Amino acid sequence: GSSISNLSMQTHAARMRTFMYWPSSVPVQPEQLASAGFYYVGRNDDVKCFCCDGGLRCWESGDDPWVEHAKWFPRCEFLIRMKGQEFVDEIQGRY
Ligand SMILES: CCO[C@@H]1C[C@@H]2CN(C(=O)[C@@H](NC(=O)[C@H](C)NC)C3CCC(F)(F)CC3)[C@H](C(=O)N[C@@H]3CCOc4ccccc43)CN2C1
Ligand SMILES: [Zn+2]
Repeated sequence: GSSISNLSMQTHAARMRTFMYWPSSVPVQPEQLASAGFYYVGRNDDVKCFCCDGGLRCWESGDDPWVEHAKWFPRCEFLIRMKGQEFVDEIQGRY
């Protein structure tokens, strides 16, 4: 079937609902994370992408979830369709 890792998390609205217990101390906001395909897994500040199942943690002030998505998980289909291969190639070219 579908390549999507977590079908229940395919909508922005559903991803946002997972952030009810997101610690307010974390400098990155639920809106920025959910927009970039991430949902909260309920431990610390751990998030996973609904499409590629890539996990990120230890968010710091000034982190851009889209940039982090492209840095670590460049072949994610959701990332490529939302931001484009040109964006992914640019981020990848920094490393
Ligand atoms: C073999 C290839 O490994 C790459 C490295 C990259 C780092 N990363 C991360 O999440 C990194 N986070 C960041 O870069 C954050 C978003 N900005 C500072 C790590 C930065 C150093 C640290 F010590 F703080 C720990 C977080 C992710 C990560 O550590 N994810 C963990 C491990 C796998 O399981 C989960 C599950 C949920 C959430 C996170 C993770 C994915 N990693 C792949
Ligand atoms: Zn992804």
